[PDB]
Amino acid sequence: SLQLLNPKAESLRRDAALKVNVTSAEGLQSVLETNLGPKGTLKMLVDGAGNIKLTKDGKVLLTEMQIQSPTAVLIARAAAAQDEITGDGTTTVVCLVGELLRQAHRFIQEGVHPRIITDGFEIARKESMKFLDEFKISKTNLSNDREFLLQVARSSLLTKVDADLTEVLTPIVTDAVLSVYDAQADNLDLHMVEIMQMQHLSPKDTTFIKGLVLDHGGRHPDMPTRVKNAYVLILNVSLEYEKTEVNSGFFYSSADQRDKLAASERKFVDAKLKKIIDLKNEVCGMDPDKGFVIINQKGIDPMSLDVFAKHNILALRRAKRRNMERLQLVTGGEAQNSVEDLSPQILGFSGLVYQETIGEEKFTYVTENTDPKSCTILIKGSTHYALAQTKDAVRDGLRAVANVLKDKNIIPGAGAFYIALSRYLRSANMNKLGAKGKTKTGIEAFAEALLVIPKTLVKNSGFDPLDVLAMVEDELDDAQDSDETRYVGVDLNIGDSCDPTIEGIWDSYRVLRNAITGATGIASNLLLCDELLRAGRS
Amino acid sequence: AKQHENRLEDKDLSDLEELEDDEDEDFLEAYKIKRLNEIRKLQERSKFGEVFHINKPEYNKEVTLASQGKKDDGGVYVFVHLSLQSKLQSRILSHLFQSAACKFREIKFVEIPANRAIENYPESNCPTLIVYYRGEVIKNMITLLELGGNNSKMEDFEDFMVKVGAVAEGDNRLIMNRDDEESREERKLHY
Amino acid sequence: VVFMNASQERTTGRQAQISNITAAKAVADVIRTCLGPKAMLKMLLDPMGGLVLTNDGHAILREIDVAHPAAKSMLELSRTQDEEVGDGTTTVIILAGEILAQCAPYLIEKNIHPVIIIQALKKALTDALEVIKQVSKPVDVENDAAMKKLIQASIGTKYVIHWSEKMCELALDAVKTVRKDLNFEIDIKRYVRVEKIPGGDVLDSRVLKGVLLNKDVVHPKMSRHIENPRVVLLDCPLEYKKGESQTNIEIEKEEDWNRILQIEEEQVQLMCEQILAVRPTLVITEKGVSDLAQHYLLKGGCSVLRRVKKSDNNRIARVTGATIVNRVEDLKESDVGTNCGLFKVEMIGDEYFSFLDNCGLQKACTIMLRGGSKDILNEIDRNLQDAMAVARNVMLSPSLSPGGGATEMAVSVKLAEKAKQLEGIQQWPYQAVADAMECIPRTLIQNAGGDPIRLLSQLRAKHAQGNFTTGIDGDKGKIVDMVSYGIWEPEVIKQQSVKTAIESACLLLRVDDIVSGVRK
Amino acid sequence: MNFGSQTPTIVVLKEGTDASQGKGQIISNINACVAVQEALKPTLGPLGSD
Amino acid sequence: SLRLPQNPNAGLFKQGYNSYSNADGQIIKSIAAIRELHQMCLTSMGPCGRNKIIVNHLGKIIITNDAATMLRELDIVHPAVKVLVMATEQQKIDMGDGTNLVMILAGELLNVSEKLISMGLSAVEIIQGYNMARKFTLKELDEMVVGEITDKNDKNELLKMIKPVISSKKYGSEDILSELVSEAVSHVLPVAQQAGEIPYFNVDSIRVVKIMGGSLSNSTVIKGMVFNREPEGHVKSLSEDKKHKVAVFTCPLDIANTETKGTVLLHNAQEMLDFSKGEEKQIDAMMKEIADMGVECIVAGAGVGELALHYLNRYGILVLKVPSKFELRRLCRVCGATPLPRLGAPTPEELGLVETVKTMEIGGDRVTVFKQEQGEISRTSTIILRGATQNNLDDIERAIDDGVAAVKGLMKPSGGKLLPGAGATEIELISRITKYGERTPGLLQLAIKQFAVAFEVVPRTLAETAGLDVNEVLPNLYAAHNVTEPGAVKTDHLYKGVDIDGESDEGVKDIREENIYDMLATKKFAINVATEAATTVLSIDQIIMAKK
Ligand SMILES: Nc1ncnc2c1ncn2[C@@H]1O[C@H](COP(=O)(O)OP(=O)(O)O)[C@@H](O)[C@H]1O
Ligand SMILES: Nc1ncnc2c1ncn2[C@@H]1O[C@H](COP(=O)(O)OP(=O)(O)O)[C@@H](O)[C@H]1O
Ligand SMILES: Nc1ncnc2c1ncn2[C@@H]1O[C@H](COP(=O)(O)OP(=O)(O)O)[C@@H](O)[C@H]1O
Ligand SMILES: [Mg+2]
Ligand SMILES: [Mg+2]
Ligand SMILES: [Mg+2]
Repeated sequence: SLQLLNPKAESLRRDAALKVNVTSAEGLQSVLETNLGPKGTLKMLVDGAGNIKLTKDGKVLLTEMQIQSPTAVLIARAAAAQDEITGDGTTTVVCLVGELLRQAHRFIQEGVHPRIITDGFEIARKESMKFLDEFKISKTNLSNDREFLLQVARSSLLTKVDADLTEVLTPIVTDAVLSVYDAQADNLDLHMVEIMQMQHLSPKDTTFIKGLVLDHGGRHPDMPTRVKNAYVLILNVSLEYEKTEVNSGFFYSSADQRDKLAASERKFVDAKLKKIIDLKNEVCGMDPDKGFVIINQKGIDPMSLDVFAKHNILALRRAKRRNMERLQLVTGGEAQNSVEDLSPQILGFSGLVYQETIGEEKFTYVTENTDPKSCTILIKGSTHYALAQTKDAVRDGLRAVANVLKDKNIIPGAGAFYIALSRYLRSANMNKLGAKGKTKTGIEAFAEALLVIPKTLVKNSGFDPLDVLAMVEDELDDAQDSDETRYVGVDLNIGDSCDPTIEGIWDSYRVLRNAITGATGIASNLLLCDELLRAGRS
Repeated sequence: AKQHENRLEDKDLSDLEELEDDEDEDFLEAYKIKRLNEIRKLQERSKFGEVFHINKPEYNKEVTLASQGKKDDGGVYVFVHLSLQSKLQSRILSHLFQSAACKFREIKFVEIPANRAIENYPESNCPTLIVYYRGEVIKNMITLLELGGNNSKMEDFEDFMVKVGAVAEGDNRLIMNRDDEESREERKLHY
Repeated sequence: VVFMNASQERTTGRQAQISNITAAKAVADVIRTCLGPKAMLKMLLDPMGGLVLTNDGHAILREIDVAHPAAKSMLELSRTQDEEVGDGTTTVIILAGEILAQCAPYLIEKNIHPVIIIQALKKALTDALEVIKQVSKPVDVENDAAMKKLIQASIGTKYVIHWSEKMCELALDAVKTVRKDLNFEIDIKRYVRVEKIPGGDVLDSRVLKGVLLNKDVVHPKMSRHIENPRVVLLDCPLEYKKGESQTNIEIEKEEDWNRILQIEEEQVQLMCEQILAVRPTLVITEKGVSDLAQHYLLKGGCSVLRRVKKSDNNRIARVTGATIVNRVEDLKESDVGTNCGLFKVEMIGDEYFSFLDNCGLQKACTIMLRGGSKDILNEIDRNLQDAMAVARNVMLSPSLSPGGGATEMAVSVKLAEKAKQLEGIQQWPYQAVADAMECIPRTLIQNAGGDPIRLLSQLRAKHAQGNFTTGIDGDKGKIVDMVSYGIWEPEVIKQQSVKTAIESACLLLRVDDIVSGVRK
Repeated sequence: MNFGSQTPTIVVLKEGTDASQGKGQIISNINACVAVQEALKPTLGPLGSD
Repeated sequence: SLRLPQNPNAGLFKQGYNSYSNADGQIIKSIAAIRELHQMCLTSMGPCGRNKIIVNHLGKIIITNDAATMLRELDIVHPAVKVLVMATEQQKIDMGDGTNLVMILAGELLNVSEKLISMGLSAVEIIQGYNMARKFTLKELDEMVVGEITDKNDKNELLKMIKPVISSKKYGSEDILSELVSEAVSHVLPVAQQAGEIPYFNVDSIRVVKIMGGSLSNSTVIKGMVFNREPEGHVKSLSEDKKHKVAVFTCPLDIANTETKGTVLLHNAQEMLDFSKGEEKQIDAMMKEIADMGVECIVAGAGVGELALHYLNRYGILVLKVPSKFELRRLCRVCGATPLPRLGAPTPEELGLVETVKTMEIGGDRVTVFKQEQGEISRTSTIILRGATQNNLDDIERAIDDGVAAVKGLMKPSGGKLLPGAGATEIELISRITKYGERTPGLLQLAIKQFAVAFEVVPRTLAETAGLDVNEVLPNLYAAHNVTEPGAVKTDHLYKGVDIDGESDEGVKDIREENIYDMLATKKFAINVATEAATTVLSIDQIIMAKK
């Protein structure tokens, strides 16, 4: 019928559209499920320009590789919204949507309508929230213990790199959120940490710095790199004029006025710089071991560097926009644009400032702050792809530890929630059915589709999933009768059940929320889709 | 593919600031420094800006040496006008030169009487428009019947400057590309 | 010697009408399964690459380019139905197709003229509006409990029936905010804002009366939490405005160039001092802001946000009551907005969001929708447009009618009784209108999975007893009255459907020749 | 698991890059110099040719 | 997003193969595909029907009003339309009458089925509905029959038979076309009254030879046959009475050569001298036994030698060429001769009887005639059909085949069993089938109802082709049947039918005095094969094609 409207159109309806949706989901599942867990494989995103990059997150794999199929675009957009708000759990979303469409399509072939199947997923979804809010546990984060944050960070960073690099990098994640905390307002910013890309000794030789680190060096050699006590000063106006907004020109009457009109531009430079020199000696004159550094966002005149070089003034330029907020948090200063009003109160303080010449560039290091409300992480590496790999590891690990402070509740990992949720969604007696023999088909499909996560971890480790889950099933049968609450996991070293709380594996509360909510919505709408169409004007 | 290029290519230094809050700073400021350098080159090249009413001895220098410019092949276009006050098209073309001179300061606009230009020149062939570049004649244009004749407008003259390679197609100063502020205002409301 | 550059050949006679009526049937077949509560979903592949998952009729037709010109008259009916009401778009297409499909074997078989059919449809349309007026009844408009089930009627087809308890409260508070006193309900969809935020959970949502901005403050010293904010709207840029006269300055003395940049600082100084004449706390501007002007506003605590859209400034004006003033000299205490509160910037890693809340009856709000993907956010957003679209007509007119095939069946039963009573040449196409209303009940039954031949046979005998509120359930397919369940829609949707269906049939039935090749 | 029907192997060097091992290339390089040498062979001497 | 997956697992079959299921309105399209060529049949039924030009790829044109004939040349793509082609082809082969009806009825059963499938009736119940309607339809055709022939040969009775048949195909004038057939039917029939013998009739007996020129009024009925032959030796008017004799030989009139390497062999001059004269004396000696029997014309089956021809025209023996099998067999049935391949003496009992053999100019070419007389009648007569346009000769010739095919309908059944024509037989079944729907319960009643609505096409078509408004002519005719059989016997409301030309209102002045009727045997198989055409199209829910 569609060909009569547009001969150049196409349409798959009610059997070919269903196979496309399920095969595209299973095809996306079979490729991308291998990255799940610590034993997952590394992918090399080699584009046409030859750029190499190692990663295991499903967000960046699907972002660089354009998706041709229309179904997998909807799943990639779900991983984008998952990675956007949360930053973790993209591999669980594509596996749940792939398994839900697989388990649902098993029943659609048996002659069941898609409507009551999706109705069972929503009742099963709401039943999981009534199971999740009872399954979570509350802890007191006021103590600020380091042992809990390390093992929670170790659980997230083991799924990115091997063990020896995780042990070196897992203190860097815990050191990121030391001072950034507010009990009353409950405000916690993630963007204040600064990720610098640079080539140095090795990835395993990185370290945490308390204060700020800028990528700009001193232009003149005469200024001192070592400064024992520095008072920062924030500038935003450009000392070097780029252009005059109102058009004008110097028409000199004689040759004697040429150098005077050249000195007219020198007066406006000396006018705004004289207050800077007066600001230096206002604190104390002839004070050794006390420097004065200036951080400007816009450019600096090279003619003016001689003025800063004579008085031993460190000047940096072309700074970032978000760094202006980070200066006052680290050094404790105050941001200023003009130079009309100046005082020693607005100035910050720093205990140590130094520079290091690495290659054809120089990096400025500002450390030894009194009460800094921010910090930075140097991403050192032996190549170009390790920087992006460690950058994705930190950007995915910062969200896992930051959610512990946003909400005190935390779920144990190692597939404990998926295994425990399977039994609870078996038999809904008279709680929430809605109809006889209709909703229960979807309850069974949703319960069986959640257990693919612990099985996928076992497939990557190289053991049998049914054998290692049989003892997990036998363990929880006696745990209910033993009168003891016990959470079981999946250990991939020996192939035997385990205890997450004892060993140290955890998952964030918001990961499982948006993953189950996003997967159930996409799995529902794709089952409701009965026909694919295309139309347009080339 | 073009959707990513339109963010930077289709915005000047004044329009690039619109994407300061939306796009990344390093992606935007990297291109603003590039476009800022291009603006500085045009200011240094702005050696002209009014019609040079010359005379012949000088032609052998103003028209041709200029056409060499720096001789870095810094060529300079030089539009000559063999004016003839008795003709109606000549006075129209003189107005277009002064109007274009105020806008395109890098291009040299030259004018001279036609009777003083060539020995016994045909008055019927006037007004004549010659375009020099690196000493070579790029275009020996005849009377303005090609450009509408008596009904010649500023839009037709600016279009001719793009054909000879004197001004880029996507230049913001051309009236074809320089959309009115009221036009862009209606586009944003209806978007 | 062609004599015609535009289709010298012609397709005339009855074959052009077969292509017209068959094309009008084909556009209805691709959306026949898109009706009722058990309706399926569709996917469209635009050439730009932006996919969309839709079941509403208007979104299906507008994104499908059709080469057949006679079919395009059917494509635009959902566009007409959308801008007029915004609900009931699918019923107009299938109803117009059944009228054209039922009226097909009369020129072929009976050879009755089209203009006689045009007279028959108008008298049927006159009687259709008469019996719809008889079947409709009024209800109380101020009862919030009654408004929930009417909004739930259109929501039952869409995906968000599972959250119908939340969606009714989400839409009822929003439509009442923009509503005001003065066609007695002059509020417009343009004032209602709906910002789509990927991520979160759809269960967690609230109707905040404010304007949600998608940007951060320009300077880090500014406080993000204000207890008693004072909004001031501006159109002038805080930057130095460049004059359009192209003024050039002849600098001869040495102090002139320094004085110009000092006058630049003095102008921004004098300009910022006039902002502080009314001591505001929150400033909004639709243009850029220079870094020089940021420092002088720190002493006053005037939070500035830049590059705000023109429509958002109007929405900020109606909420806080501030007046948009371009120049900085005309700021008065009355110009400064008041009765604002709860200014807070919630930190989210994607983008910075700033909230607003109140304590000139025009008002506005911003519905922050949370979900799992950008495409389903458009689905829930379009359901919000359908959620308030069904609520406008019950507020405009108190009239109200049933639905679910019952109101369409009442038209067919009343027309069928008087069709035999007419006894004229126009009674043959007059019967086609009575048979054309049977597709909707039928469609609903077919999608539900029932047997339409016997379910509709007893429905004829049921309506013959003298009742009108008896419909067809969409889940199981009973002949139970809709008073128990509560399926009710406004009267304006069914009025616009029969009018647009009849008026579209009159346009397409009077075509006999097809030509092309004009290239206007 | 695989993306498509087949997967052709990668050439290590770029397509069209000439390379060779063994003693054949250094003999070809020596013969190339001798080929240039023969042009200047009869030129050497007072009785040589231009 | 930019491109679909384009139907995966499509490599199971070839790219050219396509499936067409019942969904997506494709069964409605197949009904619309029937509607394309069905409307072509609307303007070709009835006496006012319009012929059709069909230009083949070779250029051979046939202009015609008959369905079965027109559908042979058109190459069809849709398989459901080909069911109608072979259904009408079956109608032409068996009965040779009522082919438009097969097309117009079975197409309308699919038309009214478009409404039934759209309502929601299952396809299995649709076949059960028409089958139960078919058993009642064929039952009532035997009940409402009136009149019978009861005599194989009569001048006035054949006017009631042939005239309503040829009235559809090339109506023209009624008397000049009907008398050519009724005169020829009486010649070929073995009358043999008061003997108890079984009648016999062959379709291949009556055959029409096309000759250009002249006019339709100058057509005559020839007792014998005719070919466009030329006598070799001499032409003879044969004014001698005392009838001649006929001898038919299937072998050539020449020396029976040896099948295996017939070659001369002459060892000496004595055989060389006698071999030339031996062939002359041998051929002459065989003609003596043939000539003494009094034969004056011999029909040869193949090429005749010159030496044999020299002795045949010596005694004035005519020679006729018939170089084919069927052309030689048809001539023996006229004179009643038994051929023998031997070159000996024909037997006297086997010799045929032909009085005269004339050669005259009809179409400008030489033709040989074999007119018999009232005494010693013969069979397999021909009809000299004169006309101006060769295309009109083709359609009038097939009208004689339809008329000759109608004469076949009297031999097999017990009698004539004529029905009222002019839509009266169709409109009567509408009331009877409508009453049958009211007597039966169940959901099949709508199938019985729409089966009656499909029979309205015959009066609707005849009213449309006659230049009248069908909205006024059709319901005016229903008033004759809405006044159903009162208490008085001998009701004459059954003969009311449509009228092509004349009085207003249209119920025809009976089909009676008009002497137009229809055959029962045509209506039986036509409704049977038309229902099978709709059954096979409606029963199938999936169609598969290849290469297009
Ligand atoms: N060391 C571990 N042992 C067992 N299970 C683990 C371990 N680390 C992670 N997991 C499981 O892997 C799942 C996903 O974790 P992770 O790989 O960090 O996210 P993503 O799959 O998005 O990269 C979690 O639900 C968790 O149960
Ligand atoms: N559960 C239900 N039971 C009976 N009728 C329903 C049900 N859900 C929807 N309907 C009917 O289907 C119609 C659908 O309307 P809506 O989806 O808002 O626009 P459209 O009619 O264009 O699809 C409603 O008018 C209503 O009468
Ligand atoms: N002169 C006439 N008046 C009324 N009816 C006629 C006349 N001629 C023909 N008819 C009717 O038109 C019908 C046409 O039958 P048709 O199918 O064309 O016969 P055929 O099989 O020879 O083509 C006949 O059944 C007959 O009843
Ligand atoms: Mg993770
Ligand atoms: Mg709707
Ligand atoms: Mg006939």
